[PDB]
Amino acid sequence: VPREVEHFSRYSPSPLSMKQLLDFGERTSFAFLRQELPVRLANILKEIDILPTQLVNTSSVQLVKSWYIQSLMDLVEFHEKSPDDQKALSDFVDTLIKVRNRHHNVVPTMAQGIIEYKDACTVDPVTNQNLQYFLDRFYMNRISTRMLMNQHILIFSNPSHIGSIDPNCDVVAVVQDAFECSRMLCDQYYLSSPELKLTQVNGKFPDQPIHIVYVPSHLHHMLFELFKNAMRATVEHQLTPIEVIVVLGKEDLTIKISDRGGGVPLRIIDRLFSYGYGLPISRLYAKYFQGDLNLYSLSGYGTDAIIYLKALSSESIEKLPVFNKSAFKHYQMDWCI
Amino acid sequence: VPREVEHFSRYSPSPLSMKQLLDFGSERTSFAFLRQELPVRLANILKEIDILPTQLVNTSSVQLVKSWYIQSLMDLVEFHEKSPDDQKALSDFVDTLIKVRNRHHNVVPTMAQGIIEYKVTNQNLQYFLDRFYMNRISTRMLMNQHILIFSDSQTGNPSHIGSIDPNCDVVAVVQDAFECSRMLCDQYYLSSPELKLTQVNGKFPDQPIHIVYVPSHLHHMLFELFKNAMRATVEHQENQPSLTPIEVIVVLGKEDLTIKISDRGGGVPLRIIDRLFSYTYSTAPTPVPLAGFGYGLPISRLYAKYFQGDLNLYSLSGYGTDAIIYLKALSSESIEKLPVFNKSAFKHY
Ligand SMILES: Nc1ncnc2c1ncn2[C@@H]1O[C@H](COP(=O)(O)OP(=O)(O)O)[C@@H](O)[C@H]1O
Ligand SMILES: CNc1cccc2c1NC(=O)C2(C)C
Ligand SMILES: [Mg+2]
Repeated sequence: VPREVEHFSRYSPSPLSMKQLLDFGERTSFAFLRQELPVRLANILKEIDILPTQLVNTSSVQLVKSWYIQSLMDLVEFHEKSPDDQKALSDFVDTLIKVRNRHHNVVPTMAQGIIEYKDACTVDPVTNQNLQYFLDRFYMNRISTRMLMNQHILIFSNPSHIGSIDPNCDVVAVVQDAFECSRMLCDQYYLSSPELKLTQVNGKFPDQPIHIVYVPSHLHHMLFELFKNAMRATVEHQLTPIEVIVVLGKEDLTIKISDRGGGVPLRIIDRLFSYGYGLPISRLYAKYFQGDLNLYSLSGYGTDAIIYLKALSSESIEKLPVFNKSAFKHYQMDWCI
Repeated sequence: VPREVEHFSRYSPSPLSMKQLLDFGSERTSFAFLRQELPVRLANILKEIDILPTQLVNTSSVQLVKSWYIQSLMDLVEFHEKSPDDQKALSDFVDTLIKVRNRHHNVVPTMAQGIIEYKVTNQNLQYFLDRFYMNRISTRMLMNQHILIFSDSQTGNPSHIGSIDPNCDVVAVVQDAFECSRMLCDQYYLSSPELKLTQVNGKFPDQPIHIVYVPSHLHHMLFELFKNAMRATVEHQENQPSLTPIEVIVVLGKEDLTIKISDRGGGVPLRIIDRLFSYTYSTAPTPVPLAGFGYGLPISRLYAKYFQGDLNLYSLSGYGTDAIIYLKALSSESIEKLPVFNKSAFKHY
């Protein structure tokens, strides 16, 4: 329990809007990130310490802790530098690159610790819920720190993008690319893949191209995972084409992916988002900027996946976990069953 | 609270499966159960009625409902002394259930009238109304099962065991509920979307889709969802030369009977999706009725969840909406979802 971790964990993370992140396009981002990134690393670090001791003692969770601590300490060092020190700004970018490289394997490492703990230890129902609660928050936390760091790196280190954000993200283009990416893996494994039947409706601007401010990589990640499952279910169940509809409303950008891969019983639909990490992480990407990712399956026929994204950058605000009394109380935590 | 309410509220409701409710039609056994279970269920909800805000309980409407439930609780407790072999007690018990059923006939509109006086955002009121209406659904279910099996005059549908159709023709109920909504839609708009129905029997390919279910409950759910899909479709396409059909797919899987109702009625923002399932919430004004009362979605979801099913709405704002009903395909897993007044419920308030 280093002192810096305890200190910065007492701060609440500061969520940014997609709009703010566009404003990155160096002195201000530097002062903000040297404060905000330790805060977010410190908050999740403290939350790691309340996990079951046998999980925290796994080499994998110990690695994650050590990486996050080292990265926190690397960033806190810049609190002694001036935002006007142009070399400190340059060094700060190199440090974000180092931190990004150090965190490159966080997701599978953490996943390895969870699987090792679940496979080897008894997990009471409360603890199992807390693990899904923790992993949603841990992976959201990583998504957020990676977002903020890459935004600073990409801007101050694609030219048509502002950092990792596309101010006029061609949603349909991303859908088509993510489908093709999944289609390639599907052919490599199944030697055959369903085709894409894509419909687009722009309710906000009829007959006009659908564009929103969004992170295309995040959108690609969500769709890629949903397409992999739709294609794996379609081929194994059977090829019927995966039907996709992209809709832009006043407040929401909606993408619905539909297959006829036989579906799954409602009893098991929730297990899809238990930690098998692609779907839960995909949903985290959707919820990161106040979106959502829902699955509704028709057992015996097929499955619909619907992505909700905010159509306004001002409302696309980071959904960040905070290690405060409420979170700690959720861990401690009417109808007949 | 009378002593009987305090006493019987200490017991937890005993949920029954639809298979068990069918087995009642395979009399003293149902009498022995109901004379105890119905007071317990009335007593549980009577305790929660007191937790409501003073402005709502004191409404003549809620006080009436409370007075009805109390009297029905007392009517039923009168039978605790009788022997299940007393054939006259069994006959009188049927008469009492019919009296309680008739007394409770106007509970929902009375309770709704009470909410109108008290007046969507009240989380405790949503919590209570879910539990109150689920409680009523369950007590009406149990009483009607006994009445429709053992009464001399109330026989229900000859093909049902009580109110349960062991071979519920799901598609037929869909078509009937769609026509009922179409008739109402035509009255309000002089046009109605057509039905584009698809059925997939993954459990028994190409075979008719039947499950054990309460067709009246299924009809209510579909009727309410069709009323919403038709209204949204007509109004969203009112400047179009035609109406897109409402697409329905009925799927029978190993564990689930799934009904998806898809329209192109413009959808709704994700921001207000949760608000749609709130009582009274309606984009139409409150009537004195196709829409306006704001009970279609929440009550329909109660019916779906009453037997461990569910009802979800997934909307594409600017395009249309998917309403999906999940029902258990096996009667043994179709277990009552019942509220219980305990520390958890009290803490939730
Ligand atoms: N299929 C749908 N398409 C668009 N809006 C819907 C749909 N279903 C429900 N809604 C919205 O949810 C609200 C509540 O509906 P409901 O609970 O059935 O009661 P009511 O129909 O009286 O409003 C409606 O006012 C409507 O705006
Ligand atoms: C868009 N489709 C799907 C998206 C996610 C998960 C699934 C899908 N389809 C399936 O069968 C399973 C694997 C449940
Ligand atoms: Mg309605």
